[PDB]
Parts: sequence; C-alpha cells; structure tokens
Amino acid sequence: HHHHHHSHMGKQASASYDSEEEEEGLPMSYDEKRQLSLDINRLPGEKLGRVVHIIQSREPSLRDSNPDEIEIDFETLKPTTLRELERYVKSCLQKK
Amino acid sequence: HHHHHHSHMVGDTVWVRRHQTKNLEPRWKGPYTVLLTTPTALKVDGIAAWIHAAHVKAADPGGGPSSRLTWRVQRSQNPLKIRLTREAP
Repeated sequence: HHHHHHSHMGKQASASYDSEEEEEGLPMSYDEKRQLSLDINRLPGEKLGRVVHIIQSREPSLRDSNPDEIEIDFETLKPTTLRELERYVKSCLQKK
Repeated sequence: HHHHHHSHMVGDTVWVRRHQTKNLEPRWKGPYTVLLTTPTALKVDGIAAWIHAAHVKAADPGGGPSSRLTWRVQRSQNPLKIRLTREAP
C-alpha cells in the first residue's frame, strides 16, 4: 500500500504553412547557409555523420567516387535539402 | 652490454614453449601461473618443472575494443563549404 498521484492535463497543437512556398523551397539567406555551415563542421563525427547521411541518402557520391572523402557544397546545394538539414541539426542539438 | 636476465613476474600467467629442437610446431601452452623466479629461469604451475625464461612469453591482458569511422574537416578552396575525410577506427 503506497499512493502517489501523477498529473497531466491539456494538449493542443496549432500550426500551418510557413509561407506560400509555390516553389520547391528557396527562401534561405546566405546567412542561413553560413549558420548551418559552422554549426555542422565545428561539431564532431556525430553531426558530420548526420550531414553526410542526408546528402548521400538523397544523392549518393562518395561510394561511387573515392569513399574516403566527401565535400558538402552548401552554397550550390539545393535550398530544400539545406533548409531540411538545417532544421534537422537544430532539433538534433536543441541547444540555445 | 646485455645482462642474461629476463624479468618474469611471480603470479603472472606465462606461455611455456615446449623445450626441444627449434621447430615452429612445438609451441607454447597454458598460460601458467609463475610460482618461482631465478635470473635466467622460472618454475610455473601445471608443467611441474623448471623452464628457461628465453623459452617463455608473458600472456596478454585482453586488448581495447575501440572503433568508429568518422569525418574530419579540412580547409578547402571554399566560401562556407567543408571537406569531410573518413578517418581510421
């Protein structure tokens, strides 16, 4: 015989589109490319593991041509994949 | 200057190579706990005989399981691009 109460009440989700986004998704500034750039490469093979995971999962490269090296060209990378990989690493760290 | 001495620790498990003609097929067995220690020989458990320390080898603890293929950032001809190189385990 031991009695202790929990407590969880209320739940609501409210969200829609960010913008119209009639295109694929290119509302990214150069600053956005710069932000995901340093944030990825400063962090070890864990986040470098996540960046190479996503780019090679959509478009493979290294496995065909020199698997010991990969270059992630953010400035000429698709802004869809950039903004996707950006929000992914941001929610992967949850740090401010 | 080489003193005819092998430091074998008493209490250590050591592989005792079968004393006879120099063939790779007579190998060591055990490993046996060192009971007695002299400058040039040692007596161990299991074999119940004195062995010359040149014909003996100290056993390994185990090792260190440490592996991970990882990416390393080099400075390239870049605005904000990076070059990730897969390093050894």
